[PDB]
Amino acid sequence: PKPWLGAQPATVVTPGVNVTLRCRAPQPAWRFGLFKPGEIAPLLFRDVSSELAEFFLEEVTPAQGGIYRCCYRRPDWGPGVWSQPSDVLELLVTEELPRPSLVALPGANVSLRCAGRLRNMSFVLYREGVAAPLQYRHSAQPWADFTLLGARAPGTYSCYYHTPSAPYVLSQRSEVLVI
Repeated sequence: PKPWLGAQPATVVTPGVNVTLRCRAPQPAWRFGLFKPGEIAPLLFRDVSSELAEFFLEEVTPAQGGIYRCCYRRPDWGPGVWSQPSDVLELLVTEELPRPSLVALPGANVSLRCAGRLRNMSFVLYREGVAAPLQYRHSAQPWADFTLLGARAPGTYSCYYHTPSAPYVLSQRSEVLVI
């Protein structure tokens, strides 16, 4: 039975902060291991006698990012037997979130989509010549759709997105989309 692996405070963070990775097995275990892609031995492990093991990652750098899985092990199990792995948990430690893309949608009212590669983000649309955000939208899906009404449609637009709470991790600005 696979354990579960979760991150606090978040799964996307700025370098410097502290992260706790928590692996919960569905039954009591002896050893918990955190595994990265391409390495067969666990990167880190804890011998606890619990369903739960916690790995404190201090002042994180991009070395602490990447794909994580957790596996656990009971001592009465055969040599080299671990449990099924948890679903992956990928930790993104970065000062700049990947650039989103602003594209025109099919369709009077024009529709734009600002698409990034992360879920649960806040998206902000700008029109060149205007200093304050033209529009803004929080989305669960990794995109936001903004609508432009008639004679307002023409212009040069760009968007970006950021984490929905402080401290903020900001993406770079999309390339411009001319309408």
